[PDB]
Amino acid sequence: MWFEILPGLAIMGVCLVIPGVSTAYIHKFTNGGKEKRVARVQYQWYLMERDRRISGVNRYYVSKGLEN
Amino acid sequence: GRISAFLKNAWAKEPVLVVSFSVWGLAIIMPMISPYTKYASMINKATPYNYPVPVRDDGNMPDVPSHPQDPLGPSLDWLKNL
Amino acid sequence: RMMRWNQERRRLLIEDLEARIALMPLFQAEKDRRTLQILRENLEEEAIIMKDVPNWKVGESVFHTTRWVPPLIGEMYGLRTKEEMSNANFGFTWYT
Amino acid sequence: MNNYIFVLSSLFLVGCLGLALKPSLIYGGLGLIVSGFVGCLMVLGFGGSFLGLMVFLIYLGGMLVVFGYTTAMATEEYPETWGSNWLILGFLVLGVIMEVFLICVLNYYDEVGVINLDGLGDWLMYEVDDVGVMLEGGIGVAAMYSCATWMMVVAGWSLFAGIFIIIEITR
Amino acid sequence: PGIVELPTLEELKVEEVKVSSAVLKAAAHHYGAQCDKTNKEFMLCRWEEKDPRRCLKEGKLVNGCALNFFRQIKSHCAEPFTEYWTCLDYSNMQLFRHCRQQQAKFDQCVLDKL
Amino acid sequence: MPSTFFNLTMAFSLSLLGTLMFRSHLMSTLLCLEGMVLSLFIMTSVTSLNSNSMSSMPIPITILVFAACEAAVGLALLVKVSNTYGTDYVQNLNLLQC
Amino acid sequence: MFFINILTLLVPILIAMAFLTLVERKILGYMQLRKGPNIVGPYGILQPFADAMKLFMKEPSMSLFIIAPTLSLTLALSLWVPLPMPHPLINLNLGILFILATSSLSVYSILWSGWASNSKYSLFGALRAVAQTISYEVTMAIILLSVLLMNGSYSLQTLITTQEHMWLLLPAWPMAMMWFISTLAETNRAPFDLTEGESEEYAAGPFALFFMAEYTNIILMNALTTIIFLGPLYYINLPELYSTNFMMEALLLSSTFLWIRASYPRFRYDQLMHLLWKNFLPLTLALCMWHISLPIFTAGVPPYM
Amino acid sequence: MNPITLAIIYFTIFLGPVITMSSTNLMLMWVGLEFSLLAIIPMLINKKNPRSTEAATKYFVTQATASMIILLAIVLNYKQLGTWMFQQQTNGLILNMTLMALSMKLGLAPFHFWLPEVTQGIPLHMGLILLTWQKIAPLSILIQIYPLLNSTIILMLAITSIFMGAWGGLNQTQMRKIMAYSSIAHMGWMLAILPYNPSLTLLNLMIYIILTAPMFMALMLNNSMTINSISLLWNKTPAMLTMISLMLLSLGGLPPLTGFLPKWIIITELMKNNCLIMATLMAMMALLNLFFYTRLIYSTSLTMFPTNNNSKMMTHQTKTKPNLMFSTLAIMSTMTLPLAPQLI
Amino acid sequence: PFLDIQKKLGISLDRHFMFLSAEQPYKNAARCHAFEKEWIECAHGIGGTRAKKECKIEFDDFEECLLRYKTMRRMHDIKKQREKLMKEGKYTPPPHHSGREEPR
Amino acid sequence: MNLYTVIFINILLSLTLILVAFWLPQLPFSMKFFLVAITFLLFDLEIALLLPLPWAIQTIKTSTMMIMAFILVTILSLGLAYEWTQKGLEWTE
Repeated sequence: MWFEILPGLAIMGVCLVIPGVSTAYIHKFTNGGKEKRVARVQYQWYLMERDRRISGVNRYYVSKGLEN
Repeated sequence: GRISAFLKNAWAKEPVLVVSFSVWGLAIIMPMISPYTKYASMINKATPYNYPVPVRDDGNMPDVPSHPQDPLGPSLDWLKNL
Repeated sequence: RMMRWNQERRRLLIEDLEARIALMPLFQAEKDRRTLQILRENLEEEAIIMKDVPNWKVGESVFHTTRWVPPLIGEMYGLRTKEEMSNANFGFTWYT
Repeated sequence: MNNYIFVLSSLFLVGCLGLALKPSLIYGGLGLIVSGFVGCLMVLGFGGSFLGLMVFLIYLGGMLVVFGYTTAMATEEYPETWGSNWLILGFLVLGVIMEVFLICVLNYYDEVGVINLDGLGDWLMYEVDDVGVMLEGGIGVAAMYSCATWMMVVAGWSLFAGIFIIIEITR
Repeated sequence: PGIVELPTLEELKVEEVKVSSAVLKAAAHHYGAQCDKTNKEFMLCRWEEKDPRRCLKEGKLVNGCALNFFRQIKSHCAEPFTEYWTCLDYSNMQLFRHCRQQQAKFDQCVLDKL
Repeated sequence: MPSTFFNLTMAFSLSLLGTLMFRSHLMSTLLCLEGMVLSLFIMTSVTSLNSNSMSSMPIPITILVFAACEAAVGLALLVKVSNTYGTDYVQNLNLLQC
Repeated sequence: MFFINILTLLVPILIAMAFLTLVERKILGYMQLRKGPNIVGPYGILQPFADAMKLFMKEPSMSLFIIAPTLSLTLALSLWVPLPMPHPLINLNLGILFILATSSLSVYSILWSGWASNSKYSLFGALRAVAQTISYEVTMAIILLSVLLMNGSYSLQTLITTQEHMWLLLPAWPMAMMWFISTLAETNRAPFDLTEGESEEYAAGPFALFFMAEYTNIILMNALTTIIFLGPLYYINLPELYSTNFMMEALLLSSTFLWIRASYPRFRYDQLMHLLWKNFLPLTLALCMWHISLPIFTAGVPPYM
Repeated sequence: MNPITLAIIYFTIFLGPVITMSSTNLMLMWVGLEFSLLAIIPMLINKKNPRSTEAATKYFVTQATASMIILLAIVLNYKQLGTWMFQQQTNGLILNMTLMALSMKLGLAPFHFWLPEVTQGIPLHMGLILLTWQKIAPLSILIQIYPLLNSTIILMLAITSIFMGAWGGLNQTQMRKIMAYSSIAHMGWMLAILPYNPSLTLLNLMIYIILTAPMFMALMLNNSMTINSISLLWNKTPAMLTMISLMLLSLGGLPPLTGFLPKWIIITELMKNNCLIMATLMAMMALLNLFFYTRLIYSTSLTMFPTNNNSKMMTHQTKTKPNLMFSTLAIMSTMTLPLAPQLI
Repeated sequence: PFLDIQKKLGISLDRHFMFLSAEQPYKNAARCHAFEKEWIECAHGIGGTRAKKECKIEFDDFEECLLRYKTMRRMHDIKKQREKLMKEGKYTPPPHHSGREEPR
Repeated sequence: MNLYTVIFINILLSLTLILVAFWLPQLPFSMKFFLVAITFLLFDLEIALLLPLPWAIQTIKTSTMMIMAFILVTILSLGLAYEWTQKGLEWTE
């Protein structure tokens, strides 16, 4: 009966769920636990290039704090 | 009577046009009615997409404040009280 | 509900822009000092680079103004590497 | 990825050249689509995201579509292909060689004018508001609704009249 | 035709803040009033005179004020301020919505002590 | 900028040649017109975004709309021609010389 | 990293398209009271690979012949790039306009196929389908131009923070009743699949490519609906939950398409163009004006970061 | 063409020039030009016959190239300075291109081989507009920018128009083509005087209009578009002759009429500015225009050609088309020389 | 202009952005605002031929701000000489130009 | 670089598929259509004019944007209704 379509429904479900979590976890692994910043404007890009310049490593996924 | 008959006919024959024209009328008309319209311009004037360059005090202008947190300037409290 | 939510979004936007407002001055001064150092270095190098030629000048303002002049990224990063010139030009335009 | 704009420019040049060396229309329309694509990409590299996407959405989707539509429904590529394409291809090759050598000639006389080759990457963006929101072409194109309303009303009238004109023509 | 004046690298060398954008965006509001006279005066100098090479002595004062501000915030109420920016920087656009009930705490601490 | 701009002007000139010289068709001419228009719109938007000017941006939109309508009426005329002669050739228009 | 992400974005969607062909066959069979494929493998999870091998085994202007299907498929795959799930692969302001462009383009393939095939028979249907697709893409674009005024930005992330509280269907359902239909025309699905109903030139391989892109566009338009008019739950700690609810609603829409394909007859071309030009376009314009006025006679004028 | 369409098209035609002039932006000018082009094409192609369609194709193609060229000029000026208007600091090549385009758009020579064909394919009530409400905006553009022009090529163009128009008019029988060549020549006169005093181009244009429009009314009367079809006017309606003869001699520019005054004061300006050689060429080659006006005067009035019997069945009838403004303009053309100072 | 209907009605439809330094929407000033504001003020009150010769010191600077032909050439000659030196083997670019530094 | 990578990847994948496909085995006119294409144009141009609302709305001259929008929409609808009444949407020859 109608309980024979699940072996395709669940398949499509998992294979449409994989890309989202893939992207999220991958962005997070790269940028160190925090998501990938976005720049709809020049303001955020200025912030990002500033953090890049002061990272001491030339990468922006480093937030310093008050110990600088 | 003729109008009423025509609409009693259209409301079964071709409603699409009735809905369209009613929506059109509502759109052209309500803005002149509602009280919450001007508030939009007030808001989009308040929104500071730029920097408010200040001025000097070589005169006796008492309106402008010497500090942001002071009360002598234009308020918008109605925004949060909305 | 859409209205009551859009208004709250406008309030949040005002908050963020007020933060940016309070921070603009600092950033302005940092940027100014940075570009001034940049030009000073371009000059300290230009000196030795083009001292051996005839009737050449040093920081010769191509204008007759005495007015300050927003310098071009061309001038500033014209002696640094393609890396920086492009990280400047195509930075916001190549998706972060 | 410094030669970007020069490359896109040469490709637009070549598309318009393949349209000027009138080939069979089926193999000229591809040149035109390439031309539009590359020109939009140039605009984008400069920073007119809105303009580039407007092009992709209107020029190609709106105009080239109907060009091909009308062409097919009202044209026949009669056997005028006495190796005409195979001839104009070598002719195009000769022209592109001419142009390459032409630029390699110019660069000698003109150095800081026509083209600056040693520093080509430079001199695309001159200044920019680093800390500034609201600096994208969306605002300039939205102008028409607050200031410059004449543009909008004039385009509206152009369409309002083009409808009548087309229909009164076709009959 | 005409020489241009410029300052020297060896001068205008102040010890910058070098703090991150998240922290700046978080602490801004208070720094909006605290250290406001100086910043407003500097913006006025920069808008009146288009000479950054003349509007410099009003930048070192700015940075000194900002540092003497972050210094008080380091002395008092540091951990609320650290957890705060670690909560902000998590997001992408660093919005003040996903951290509300981690904000009023820091605010009340800063108040009850300052 | 200058290099790409001179090249765009060259492309305009090439479309000019394409329109001013025929190869026994009409759609080719109209497509060369479209190429002209594209180059012009591009040069204008480039000039604007390079000067950082905004209020001058409506102009590309305006001229693009006008070129759309122009090419539309041109295609309508081409179609009337094909449907009253039998094809879209050019050598059929030997009339009016009398 | 990035290549890994592109693989995660391209391989699973092809897998899902295959198993979607399967699900179609099965549901149509179960609505026509039969089973469907249950033999080639357990409950029919190998018929798609069987079809692939068979097609690539079948024997047959090369330029058009290749560029058309390739173009269509590449567009259909690129359409996926800018989607949020919940944080996207490529955050693009103007993303939905990029979507519309890359969805409209495939008309070029449809048209080149005809202009190549000398068959008047083929140009007939080619023109018809091209015209219907064009005319429906028009409204597909205007609906967005009338809704997105709720979030003053053409982005696709802002949709989520917007729908945080409520959805986008309780309002604008006079549109969803359309955006859930034009999607049945651009896709040339039922009840507008006349382009495959009246037949009197696609070989095996290019047919496989065309069909791949067709069902990809199906999945993608359904995802666009699930994102626009059926806002999911964006609790930042649960991107998994976001993706999961998105999956669910996408499957629901993709089975609704099949309910439709089974139940209804097909539209006569003239009746169809009448439908559009005389029922949807007036309503569409008037509703766009309505949603333009709403943020003026109401404070709800949204921001632009 | 139903009334709504007719009204909208007439409105757009009356608009295009108004905007092209009242606007100080070159883009708006180009826009008005496109307006005229578009809104006019139909009025040419209404009959939908092959000749009309052909003429429409020619017209549209030429004017399209012209408009795109002017657009190129404007954009180059933008890149050069920033303003959307022409100043005194623009590389002369841009002006030369603008001038080539305006010429091709008017009918000047050697950009003129498309005007006679079109004006032969067209009826009268649209050729009239084609000659008298499309050559205005393109001339206002020049009125705005006369100082910084290239007198050399302007004069070469003008005199070339004089010669070619006259030499073609010596032959063309078709009255439409004759009128076209006359337009060419008079616009040559204008462009010749232009960069010295524009009011005189304004005057030459108004005069050419006042002489053309009534001629086209007298033609619209009978649809007689040929010499052997207009010679029968002395038997169809023997009244229009005493005015047609005058108007044609005027167009020629005979002193006691008014058509002379323009050439006269124009030569005066060119003599003040030391252009007497080209002035002499113009004055000694307007005589061929005068010739092929005299040769139609002959055919119509000074000698009576064989008529056709059914003209009796016609005369039994009546006709009340010829409105008042026809005679009004005819008179205010022929008998208004005493009021030249009040014209300047 | 030609037909001053606009000035007669005391209105404006196009002439409020005829040039560069008009009122841009969100106060974003253009590139050569100042040079334009000076060129116009010198070319006001007078007409044409006066300005085409008594405003060059204010217009050449403007055209340069707008195009920077002379700055292009300056930088070009500098880089050409530098390349020739690094070829002959006399230069040695320091770090701040050669790939790193201690930035802000 | 990212979109370049993605697009090259998609194109190369499609071409691998087609190369596999190729290796493993071893007319009068209808005025109505042109009129419809023309309607499509004259609507895409409206779309180009109309898209910028999400930024034209955040300005201060609401009394202007509201109006101009209504104007465009209503005049376009007028042209549409005229085309209808004059039978451009009937398909019967």
